[PDB]
Amino acid sequence: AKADYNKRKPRKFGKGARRCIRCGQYGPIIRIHGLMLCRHCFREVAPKLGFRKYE
Amino acid sequence: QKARIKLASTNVRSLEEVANQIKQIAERTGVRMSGPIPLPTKRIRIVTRKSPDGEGSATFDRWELRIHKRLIDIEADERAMRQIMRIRVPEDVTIEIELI
Amino acid sequence: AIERYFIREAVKEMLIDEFLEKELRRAGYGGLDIKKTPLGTKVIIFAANPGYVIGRGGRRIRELTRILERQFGLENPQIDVQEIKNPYLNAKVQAVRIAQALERGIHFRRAAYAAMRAIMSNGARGVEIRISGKLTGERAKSVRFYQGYLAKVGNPAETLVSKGYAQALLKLGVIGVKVAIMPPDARLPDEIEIIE
Amino acid sequence: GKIRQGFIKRVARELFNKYPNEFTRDFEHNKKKVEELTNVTSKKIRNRIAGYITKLVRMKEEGK
RNA sequence: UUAAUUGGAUUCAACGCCGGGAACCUCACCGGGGGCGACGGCAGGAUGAAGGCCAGGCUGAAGGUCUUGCCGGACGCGCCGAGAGGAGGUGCAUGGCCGCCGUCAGCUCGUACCGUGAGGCGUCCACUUAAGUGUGGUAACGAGCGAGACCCGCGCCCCCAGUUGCCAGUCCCUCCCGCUCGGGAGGGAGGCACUCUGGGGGGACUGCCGGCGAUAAGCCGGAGGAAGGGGCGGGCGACGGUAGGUCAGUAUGCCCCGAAACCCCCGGGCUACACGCGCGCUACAAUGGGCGGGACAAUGGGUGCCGACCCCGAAAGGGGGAGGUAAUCCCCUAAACCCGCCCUCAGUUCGGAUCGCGGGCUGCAACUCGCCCGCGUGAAGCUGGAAUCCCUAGUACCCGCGCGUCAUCAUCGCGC
Ligand SMILES: [Mg+2]
Ligand SMILES: [Mg+2]
Ligand SMILES: [Mg+2]
Ligand SMILES: [Mg+2]
Ligand SMILES: [Mg+2]
Ligand SMILES: [Mg+2]
Ligand SMILES: [Mg+2]
Ligand SMILES: [Mg+2]
Ligand SMILES: [Mg+2]
Ligand SMILES: [Mg+2]
Ligand SMILES: [Mg+2]
Ligand SMILES: [Mg+2]
Ligand SMILES: [Mg+2]
Ligand SMILES: [Mg+2]
Ligand SMILES: [Zn+2]
Repeated sequence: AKADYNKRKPRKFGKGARRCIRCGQYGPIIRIHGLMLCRHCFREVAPKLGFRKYE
Repeated sequence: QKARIKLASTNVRSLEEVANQIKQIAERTGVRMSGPIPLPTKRIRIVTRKSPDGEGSATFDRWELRIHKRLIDIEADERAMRQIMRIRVPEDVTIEIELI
Repeated sequence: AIERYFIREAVKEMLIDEFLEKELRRAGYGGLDIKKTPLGTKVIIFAANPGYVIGRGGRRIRELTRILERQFGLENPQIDVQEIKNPYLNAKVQAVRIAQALERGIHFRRAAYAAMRAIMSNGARGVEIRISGKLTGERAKSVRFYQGYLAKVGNPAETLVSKGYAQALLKLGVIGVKVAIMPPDARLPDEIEIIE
Repeated sequence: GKIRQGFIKRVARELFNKYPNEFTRDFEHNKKKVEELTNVTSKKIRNRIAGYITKLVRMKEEGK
């Protein structure tokens, strides 16, 4: 076929297996407790999720 | 013959309101209740670099989420069991009921 | 464990809220509320123009319900549309309105002054508006409008003041609009009264 | 430095004029009285106000 | 230097920084091979458009293409516009966010008054404060934002609560020693005393005493006290400037590429090496090295996972596998420290770089280019010029541990 020359392989580990669910970036993904967010995206949506800066 | 009730929430006031409702229900009848036991709080702490780029001094944010818990043990009585099954929690409280 | 459950719910609401905020922009979106019932999920949407949300005899409410069920994970959804409570005490709504007025073609000073006059008329202790971007030329600039009482630093500014931000896309580029409002019933720590 | 704050002074002076025969040279008595006569909700602010009122009472009793 | 060794940042305020520990991916670089044009129109097209394949060449490998002919029925990149997508240019076109000046004490307004005016005054003087923090005097009188207040944690006490946490006293059974008057250890009933967990409340105010200052604001020194003078440690950064950083996190104008600057696959590179520099780790030994034995933590984490317990192996590891969605089960019987013996000031029983041989684990793949174990090998280094950094109390030095990253890999980051 022809569309086979456009599909990516289904990776199970490595940096290529995880993307931010809000912007699609590869790299600095926060994996704690199942979050999948960049360090950039988490900073601006943290107050809505209920986190606070106590100290 | 005894039922175990677990509660959890991020808001400390709603937890106490639901627990007080249960305590009033139990007192409003003849039934023995093992008082609301406070279990250790869950803290979720996440530390992140602030700047989007890598230039400048390195500074950090420390975000925190706190989850409070309670534990109540009461003997299963049909007159009182229906009442505690009829009480409806606020949307930010989790409740689970089991038979031991 | 228990922590993983709480975090999972907060993310779904955030994703849905951002999707709707981008979607129902012309209707004056003002937040949402999600409730779970044994029969399914009740979703309340706050807006100032329910007619746009419903969309000419359905055909859009069903669209939203179906998308909410497929793209996101709500089970058995049921959407109800209501009216925003205090439109003039909501900073997000005011920011979006100012941005739309700018996109219409109105000069930014007139927009800002009209908005402040309305907000202060409807009974707020203070309001601040900041507008930044390429206003009047190709070198960018920021201007600021203010009147009333407004806290800025410390815990009371964290809990009492409402904040909102919006973008305005013009022909030359984007303009940023920021709004902060302090409600009428807010009380500061140093306001102490003698009982008679 | 231990500089007294402005609004503490203002509220304390208002209390002293309005109820002159209500406070003594005792700190505990004034603490309870201030707790009852205002809507102050912070424990620390209450202590500051009571201390200043005690000083006012001893100073006027001296006649300045 | 190279086919390429992709790019940003250069005093403080670039150089274990971009959460940058890159085998593939990441990826933007180099060699090579493939794929893609909504919507309009032109050629063409059921006398079948576009599209798909058993075998075999081409090829790194490929119905990609060719050979060989079979399958499918309606649109059409061979042509013209247009579009999708762009880690392509511009941070000197912008938004948002961040660093620094600086957690410094500043920046302003209403009315009056002074000056032709730009401006001034208030915001100045004296004393005081961490502070434009206060008290008096004043052509000023009054206000706003910042400071303080506020929010989280630690230290002392009281009430409520008793499980998955705790075990002192009392009771039953079993097993040990000096043979048991006495002293221990487990288990069961039983209790919430003590510790702990976490809701509420109390407690400290320059309140008391003596001085100085003005008799004011305050300062200095004492008692009592768990705590004494922002009680201690943190969060929160005003109006603005820096054409400071970021369009290579996302949003976005203009300019470009648009059958390649878009989308996939294979192999290389970012790991090169006469040399200059930053930050560290290991040492140069006795304030030690080795061998045997004895002690005492806290923070966190676990279902794509943590794994006790049994068996096999010299080790690294291998084969089974209880319990655990967790105050219950597991990671988890730390090191510095103490006791006994060997070595006696030496390039050594100091140091452990470099290299040979052999055995393992993760992974689709370990050569370029991973981590671990056994025997062998045994480099420089004997305390450091001119210079220069960090730190005021449970702080600095010394010692290990947890989490992030993570299939595997910690001389790093954040905490204990
Ligand atoms: Mg402050
Ligand atoms: Mg380079
Ligand atoms: Mg590596
Ligand atoms: Mg690579
Ligand atoms: Mg004049
Ligand atoms: Mg002057
Ligand atoms: Mg001030
Ligand atoms: Mg700039
Ligand atoms: Mg610049
Ligand atoms: Mg590199
Ligand atoms: Mg040795
Ligand atoms: Mg190798
Ligand atoms: Mg020597
Ligand atoms: Mg690193
Ligand atoms: Zn992101």
